[PDB]
Amino acid sequence: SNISLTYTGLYPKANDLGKQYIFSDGSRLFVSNYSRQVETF
Amino acid sequence: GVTQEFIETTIQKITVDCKQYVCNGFKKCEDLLKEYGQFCSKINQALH
Ligand SMILES: *[C@@H]1O[C@H](CO)[C@@H](O)[C@H](O)[C@H]1NC(C)=O
Repeated sequence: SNISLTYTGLYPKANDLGKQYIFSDGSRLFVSNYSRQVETF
Repeated sequence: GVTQEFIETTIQKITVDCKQYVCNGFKKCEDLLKEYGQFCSKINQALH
């Protein structure tokens, strides 16, 4: 508390837009290509 | 008669990159040095 420390670890890059995932609502359902898109962990 | 006298007014101002000086940019060394507290920031502040 009340102290600024330098930490090395797993953090996101500053001003990173990332990837946006949008979901909708339906009978037949509406979806994107997300299930076939394989990202790298 | 002429008396010659030297009075210094400056010294060479030195700023040290503490992280590079101590660890030479090695991640293992930086991790081991982080156990010593906030040494590099204090050194930088003192020199500044
Ligand atoms: C949807 O994702 C696939 C991979 O799963 C990609 O090949 C395809 O171009 C994408 N379609 C777009 C972005 O419209």
